[PDB]
Formats: sequence, C-alpha cells, structure tokens
Amino acid sequence: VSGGGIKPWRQKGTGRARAGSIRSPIWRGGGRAFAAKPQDWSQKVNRKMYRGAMQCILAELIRQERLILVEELTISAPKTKELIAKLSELNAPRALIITKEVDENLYLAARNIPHVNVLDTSEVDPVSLIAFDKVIMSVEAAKQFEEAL
Amino acid sequence: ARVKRGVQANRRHKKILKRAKGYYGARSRVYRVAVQAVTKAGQYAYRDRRNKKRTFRRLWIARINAGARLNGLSYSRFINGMKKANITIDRRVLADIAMHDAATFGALVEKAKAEL
Amino acid sequence: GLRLNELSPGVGAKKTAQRRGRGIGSGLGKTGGRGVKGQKSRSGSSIRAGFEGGQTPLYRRLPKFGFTSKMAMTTAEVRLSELNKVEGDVISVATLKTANIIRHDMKRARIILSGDVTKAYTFQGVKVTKGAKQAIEAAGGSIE
RNA sequence: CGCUUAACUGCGAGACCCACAAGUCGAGCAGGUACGAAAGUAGGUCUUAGUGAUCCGGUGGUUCUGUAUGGAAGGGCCAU
RNA sequence: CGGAAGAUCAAGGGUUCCAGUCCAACGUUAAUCGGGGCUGGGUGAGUCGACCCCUAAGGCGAGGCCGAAAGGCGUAGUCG
RNA sequence: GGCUCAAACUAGGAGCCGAAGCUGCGGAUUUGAAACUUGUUUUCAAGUGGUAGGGGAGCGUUGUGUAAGCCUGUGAAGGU
RNA sequence: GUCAAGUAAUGAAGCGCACAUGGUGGAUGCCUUGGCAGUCAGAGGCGAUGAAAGACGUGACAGCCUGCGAUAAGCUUCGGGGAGGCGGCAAUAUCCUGUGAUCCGGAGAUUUCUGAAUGGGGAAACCCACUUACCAUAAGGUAGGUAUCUUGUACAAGAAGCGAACGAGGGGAAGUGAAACAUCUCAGUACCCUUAGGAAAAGACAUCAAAUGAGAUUCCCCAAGUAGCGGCGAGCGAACGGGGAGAAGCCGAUUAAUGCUAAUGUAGAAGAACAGCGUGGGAAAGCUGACCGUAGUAGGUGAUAGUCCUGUAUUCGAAACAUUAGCGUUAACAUAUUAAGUAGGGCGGGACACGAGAAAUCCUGUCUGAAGAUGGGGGGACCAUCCUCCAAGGCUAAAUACUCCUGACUGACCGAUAGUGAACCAGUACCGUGAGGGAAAGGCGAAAAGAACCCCUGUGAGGGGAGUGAAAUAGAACCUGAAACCGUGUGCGUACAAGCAGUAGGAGCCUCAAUUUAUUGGGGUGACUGCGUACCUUUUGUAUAAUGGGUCAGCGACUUAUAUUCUGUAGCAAGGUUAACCGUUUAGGGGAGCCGUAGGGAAACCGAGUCUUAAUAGGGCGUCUAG
Repeated sequence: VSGGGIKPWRQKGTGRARAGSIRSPIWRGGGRAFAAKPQDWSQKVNRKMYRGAMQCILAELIRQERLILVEELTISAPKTKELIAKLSELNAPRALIITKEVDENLYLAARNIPHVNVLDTSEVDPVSLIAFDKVIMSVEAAKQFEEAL
Repeated sequence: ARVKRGVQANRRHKKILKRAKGYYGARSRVYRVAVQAVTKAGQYAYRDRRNKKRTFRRLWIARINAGARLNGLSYSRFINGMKKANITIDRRVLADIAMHDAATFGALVEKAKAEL
Repeated sequence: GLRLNELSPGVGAKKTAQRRGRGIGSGLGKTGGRGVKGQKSRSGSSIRAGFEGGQTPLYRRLPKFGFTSKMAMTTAEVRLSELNKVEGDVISVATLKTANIIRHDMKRARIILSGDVTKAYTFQGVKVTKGAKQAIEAAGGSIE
C-alpha cells in the first residue's frame, strides 16, 4: 500500500493505542493481512483416472439413453436451418455432436444454435458429455473412443 | 470472493435486541449491553426453572400446615398419618383441597388422625 | 455421469478444514489450540528441529562416523522380480538401463535373490549372488 | 609369605537403573596365561566418590576408500 | 493612548485599499456593520526604490590539481 | 428477632423439612448389544459438569458450474 | 344525620416500558465512470529542428478544466463522412453549415517565456548584451549569429538533458538468525554510482569426460537438498550426466541513408429477421402465432429483446505518412593472422557450493617471471602414464529477463471504509523551512417534465397549496434510508421505598379475536413475593477497589507457495507415476527422473543374509509383501 512508512505517533504518552503504520491491516485503507496473489488452480488427474472417467461417463450415457449413434452427420451447405432441421428428425433439438474431422460447414451450421455444439473426438471433455442433454456420436467417432479408452 | 457481513450482522444483532425487549436503558437498546443481559436472563431462567419446583412445594406444605392445624394436628403429624394410611395424594393436590374445599380436608385429616 | 448436479465426492473423500479463532462453539476459538502465553503460542513460533532447550542436542552428544563412497552411488542392486521389464533375453548393464530398472548413470549392477525369474536370461557383465545364480539356471538361464 | 600379570583379548544369556545421552551387575563361551597337587580361582583393589559429551587436532595400527589410471595426499575403521 | 494604542517605511503578506450591494456561513453575542460574500474601481516617476556600474563575506569557477564513480578544491574570471 | 421446667446443654426416641443426589413421567443424545438391516426398523445396557486441548457432525455468507434454467413491476435485493 | 374507629380509590414535577409516528445519521442492498491481475501480439524511447516538466496567455462570454500558442478551443492541404455544429462544468448570444460544416485519419505551417537552456548573468518563467545584413530616422524594426566539450581539416560533424522495468559494470551495509555473540548468516541483498540494447551478457574450447566418449553460449525439468562446505554450529550448497527449448558458426554476422517490390498500421462502408392481444407509467416480461441465423448468452432502449437502436457473423476501401521484409545503390567505420611483462611463481586479498583447509581452478594490489610445437594448459594437493585442448586478437542469431507503454481479449478479481493514495477538478486540499507526508468526497428521475402561479415570512431561510411525474416522507444535502442518538402521541406502572435492574411467580388495569356475553385466547404494563454482586482478560484465586471497552454502524487477526510426514478417499497395483516440454493446448505424446520391490557394513564387499571375530561360537542389525 502507498506510504505508511513512518510511525504515526510515539509509542508512549499520547494515550492512544500504539501504532507502527497507517497502512496496518487494522486501519481503514491499510493493507490486507494475507492479501491474495495470483495462483494456479489446475490439478493433476492421473492418465488412467481421466481415461476411466470418460469410460464411466460414456457407459452411463448409454444406460440412460442419452447417446445417439449415427452413420454420419454432414451438412451440404453452411446453413443453420439445415442442421436445426436434421436435429429435429434425430429427436435431439439440443445435443452435443461428436464426429471425426468436424466439417468446415458443419461448424458454421451449429455455431449459432443455442444448446448445440459440434466437437472433434480428440477435443471432447468430460464436462461436455455431461452438460448437454443428448450426445450424437458418429459410428466413426465411437470407434476412436473405443481405441483411445 | 469478498464477503460483506453487514446483512448477517444486522439480523444477528437484531435477533439479540428483539430478545431484550422491555429491559431498562441500554439493556434493550445497545447490543453490547443487551447481549449479556439476554445471556444473564437465560441463566436466571435455567436456575429458576429448578427453583420453581422448590418454591411451590414450600407453598403447598405451608398451605397444608395451615389446613391441618385448623382442625387437629400439625403438618408433621399429618404427613405421618397419610403415610401410615397408604394415601398417595401429592402435596400439590392436598394444598388445593385445603385452600378450596375445607370439608374434604376435614374428612381427610380424620383418616390421618385415626391412624395415629 | 448423470448431471453436474448429482456429482458427489463419495463420502469420506473430503474433510472440512480447520479455522482457528471463530467463536466458542467451534472448538478453536480465541487461541486456535495454541494454549496460553508462551513462545509456542506466538505468531512466528516453530519447533526448531534439533533443539532441546539448551542441553546439547542428541545429534551433537554422539560422534560422527563413516565416510561416503562414490562407488556405492553408481552400483545398483537388481531384483529377480524386476526382470519382466527387460526386452529380449540378454541381461546387461545397458539392457537394464533401457528397461528403466537402473538409473542411466549406474556403472555396474548386482542381481540379488528377491523374486523369481520366468524365462531364460543371459547375464554378461553383472554380478549375481549365490542364491540368485541357482534360481537363474533353474529356469534355463546362464551367466557369462 | 612364595610364585606371578586375569589391572587379559573377542564377547556376553539375563537383569538393575534410566527422559535421552549415560551408568551398574553379570553366569556362560572361545583363545592365551597365572597360581594350585587338584576341584578350581582370577576380566583389578570390601563396596559405594576420585570425574567431562561432541567438535577439532595429535599419535600407534589397519586394506577400507583413493575425483582419468597407478600411486600418494586426504578421509574412514580400531586403539589412545 | 499620545517616545503611542499617532504617523513614514523595510521585512512579510497580497487586494486585506475605495465604493455600491447582501447577511446564509465567517465575526466567540446581535448586526442594518466588517479585514465576510458579490459586483465594479484603484497603484501614473529621468529626480523615491529596484533594475544598472562596483565590490565584501561567501559562492560558482575555460584551463589546472586531486579523487573507485559520484565528486572535492582552485587560478583567470564571473556572480554576490 | 427473640429464647431460661429453653428456642441452651447431655443422653435417648419418634415424626417431618431439606439438593440439579435417588425414584416417577415425557423427550434428546454417545457407545455397545439379537436381527427386513448402512437412521429400516423395535428395543436393551452403560453413559451424556467441564478450562487447556484432542475427536465428530453441521449452519449461514460471497463467488463459480448446474442456469439461455427457475423466480420476479400481480413487485427482486435490502429494510422493518 | 353527627361522632368515633377501620380501610379503599384518586393523583405525576418528572420518569420507565411497549407500540405508533417522525428527526438525525448514512449502514445495507442494488449500481458504475474507476481500479486489480493477467493472456496473446506490438513497441521499447523523447531531445540543440529545443525534450520531460512547467509559467503566462488564448473564447462573444467571469472562473476552472481541456485544447492550442500572438496564425493562440486554433490556420493550410490530402482522404473519410453526409446534417448538424462553434470542447466540459454549462447554458446563453452572435452565428456557421449540401459552395459539404462540426467530426475522424495522414501530412504541413504557426509554435510566447522558463527549463539540457546553449550570448553573459540570475532568486526558473527575469535582467543585461554584443555582432552581421536590411530597413527607418530618431532613441527602433525584421532576419539571423554568438555556451561548453569531443572527432576531422580558424572551418564541419556529434554529444549534453529527461524518462518504467529488465542488462552489464564500479562500490557496498545493518536490522535479523545463530534462541547471547565476534567466525559465519543476513547478502553481494538494500542503497549509491556509471553506462547500453530491444534485450543485455555469455558464446565456439588452452571445455568437459574417463563411457560404448562428448562437442560453443543461454534458459527450463531432473540429478539433489545429493557430493561437499560449515564456531562441522545456525546455515550454505554443487557438479558430472540425462530429458527438453533453441541451434551456427565466422574473420564486417557493423552502422546510416536512398530507390523500387510486397505485406501491414494509422480514418472508414454495407450488414438479416415481429406482429396481434391482455397487464402495465412505460413491454423487452405474459398469451397466441411468425421470421433470420456463417448474425442466439454484447451494450442500451420507460421492466428481462436474435428480429427497436448501436452492434454481431460475413465481405471489403487508402490520396498521404510511418512500420516489417526482399533486391539494388551510396558513404562512415571495421577488416586480427595466431599473440610476453603473457602463462607460472612469492606475499596479501577476492571468486569459486568449497570459511586455508590435504585445496586444485579463476581474478589481481605488490614483487617477479617462462617455454614458445622436440612446446604449452587442464584432468581438485603432488608425481608418472594416458586422454584432451592450444591462452595471451576480434566477433556471432535463437531459445532467456522486463513493462512507462499500443491493440485485442480474459477473470469463482473489487465494487465507494473495497478496488490505485486518487471512480469526484488527487498527488489536490491540508501539514512541513525542506526532503517529504498526505486525506475526505459517487447515485433525483425513464425523461428536468428541476415545481408557472398563490399564501405565511425580511422580495431571507423554510414551508403549505397548485402543478409535473408511476412515485415528490423520488424536491435537488434528492435511490434504498439500518443502528446509535433525539423528540411527539397513546396504554399501563411509578413520589414509605434501598443494590448488576433480571428471572420464577403474580394482583390489578388497558387493548384486540372468538364466544351468547367477562369465558377463554393473543398483545401491552408489572403493584407485591422468592432468588440473584456485569462481561472479557489474566490468574491459585476476581463482584472485585486488577485489565479493556462511551455507544452504534462499517472494517479488523491461523493465510499463501513449495517440501515433507501421517490419515481418509479414488484410480491402477508388484508395480505406480511422469516433469520440463511439444501439442490445433484440461486431450494426446513425452519414461528423463522419482517412490516401491532387501538388507548388512564406515567401506570395499557380500546379499536373505550380513557385520564384528581367530571363530562356522556368541551377539547386533535384517528376513517370513502393498505400494
């Protein structure tokens, strides 16, 4: 804190509580006793722990009928309406689409739909599999998880 | 995540002051004096909750003593008479009979008086 | 998982941390378990490893003894039960290094009788104990 | 009084005492003796005081180590 | 009161000077009053003082000397 | 206060008062004990004053996800 | 009816409690124009062509702030843009503007005085000059020149000073720790001083190594809190080597200009799609039905909006001037030729993790002093052998350090006692001779619609009407409006009674709701009775006449990073796990390393054994899994 280097008054005689700085944590405008600093919050998950969690989540997704397997999910044009209509016939208006080699026009189609995301199998996180109401995984992408888990 | 304690402190202090209503002066107005008045009131209540049972038995015994002495013997001989006659009536009920129905207590003393 | 709501730590996994000086009911009010006025109750107190309050500490009433050998820090002992990490049949110093059995800076190795081998091995430049030698050749191994 | 060196070496089951560090007693075993004709006795003195840790430095020994290697210096171990 | 409590300055201050107007705050009370607020005005020099020329103490000081660096000293001078 | 064949003292006797002690009635709780068995249930037994201090179980507050949810001008937060 | 005796009720100067209603005050809640920490990029300077900081001016308009400089809220030009505008408090007036204003970007011109300040001086914003050319004739004007030092031939070119951190270098504490203190530590730190660049330094072996050898410097993870050093105390603390980042070696890898070529940057432009009804002051919220989406979690708009506005996704413009890169040219500097007062030595010191130690190696104040490839340095005293490398010439990018700054973006960062000292005219007011220290202080309302007029008053303050507004105890000290504290009203109690002011009882009175009508229940009060010496701290022990607190509100004290040990839980399990890094980045790769799986001994060494011993005896320490 700025300033506060000198003793505000002599130790004895004045009748006031002894003080050593006007920037004491007891004083208004004083420093913070145990002031916060930037810190790292990332933890270590063991490689097998991360793999095991994704195995547990995918297995649970099947058990509660939240995984949807499709042969392929491609869009002819980068149109939001086309994918919104394809999700309706798939009975998943809000879902997480997982495919290998996410298309450059399927990305744009889903980039506006509110509760919809399209991810590569190699950039799927444990939170995404749980947050979304359904998961539409292609058969090709399901094989990737079969090998990587 | 700074936490400001003003709201919780306000209703916490208000809770103590609400419990100090009717107290004189600072004991019902300023928290520092009211908090130890509320604690002291609770200490008195806990002890006076034992003393109540202790004080009403003194009241019953004195009422019974007056009733027995009105017609015949004393309390010390009355309780002995009831004990020998296997009469289980508590001192609470006896003091109520003495103070509210003197005919029954007169008949009740006779049963104790014939037993000694 | 079901949802981000019903994800629980599996009771016993988490324990509440202790906060000192938060009132009478918490069990740590007014002192933090520090006791009363004393050196160990003060802000910067410590136990000071190696101190008995003034009498010469135990590590100074006793004498220093021995010397450190540089050979001992480059000689690794190898167990019979660790040999399953070796690729192939030869067991040498360089072969123990690529199996991550011994440190890369170890110069020589010794094979002792701890577990039991499962396949025939050929030991070239490593010393083998008498008990380990008979266990090696009982599985068809050799020492050269 | 005669002869002597057990005022040994390696130890020591088991205990006493004891915060620790220390301290105390100890049969028995192996080796080498001293005295006795021998069974034996002897690991100082009737016992309980006569004492001072570690560090550091010195000395007598020792294959233990020995900064490329052979040495050596230095260090370690045992005794003081 | 009147060797000031009257006048002229220097220092210091800076508009407190004069007029009109207002009275909330300021004035240890009231205030129509004020060194208060607001709005205008007011300080005219060849001769008074400064500036200017000159120097004292003392500074700074081409070159010079000294000093790890920073700098210290010092001549001619230049300020004061 | 007052008390003298006591309301004093000695030696006896019988009543009674007298505590948060004991019992009676209701309820909670720790530990252990037979089982639909993780508080799934009915009980039983022994416990439950407490500083320093050790152990266990929770409440509330600010912020993050849950949450493009849910509530809210038919009235949020805050205050009373 | 008269007397006597006995005994009620009634009072309130004031006070207590409860409630109702205000004042003060400015908590809380909500809010933000301000901060705090970062990420990815860029840049890393300004100045004698006069800087940074100022002083004084400058407008139709008095002050301050902002801009600007006597061409003075500004002038010229080149671009953009298309209807308002002459900066803010903060309006008014004169006006300007499609003959394109204001406004934004590029360039230019002007640019008072002080300040390195540089013509001399000086108490900064002032005083006094000399000189050249021209003009005027009076007592001047206009345009220049005139500091000092350094490098070149009395002539040209530079420098100066200021400003964040990071670098290099010259000097260099003490508080502290060692439970004292002197060696030592703190620490080569704080501080002082010199000086550079976008980085700096270092850098190619007179280096390690001792293996099967490697191959400059720098930085990160390990090695390892190991080996060592150490009043062998407190502490200090490597290296070899392994895994990475980056890689480069040369004899000019220099600097500064100029011209082409390419790409940025500094203004910009377009940019989809919603209606009805009900509530409401107001619709964005409700209900019904549509539409856009490469644009759906942006900020606003009278309450919460993808379709109202500004925006967003997407596609793009540059007359001008910087910037980056490639080519060419020009001129300044540099261009060693293998290294003698050198290596080594004595003395005294310093640096090496290493405190003289058995002390190698590096530096040097003093005194000395080689060999010079048939040679020399090193391999931790020293000698021999072997290996390695050639000092006494100069350079060299990257990986690394940092933030006065510019842009984009982010936050389990703050939200007005917080966050910067500073959200506000803050480094201000104020304090100090000075160096220096250093505050307080945000919010009407959606829109000022900021209350015409009337009334009381002094043409004052203040208020009441009227009016505006959804709201006016939202009225400018203005959102909400807590507590302390101070009033007013109502009910009850209280003027014969002794004390932590309550508590357990309890009569009476007052007030509400039921009830067939004083019977209960709720609320207020508390005559009278019993009991009862605050709280905290510190103590053997406190009502203590021991400490602390006038009260209220707000703030105020066990944290964070790393190492390690134990416990729980989870994954794997005789195995477990990667670190730095790479990565299109929580994935995946990376096995270097660490722990476990074996101990004994000082060690060599041996190993379910091992040590001691002459001993195979005895004994010590181990053995017969879970990490």
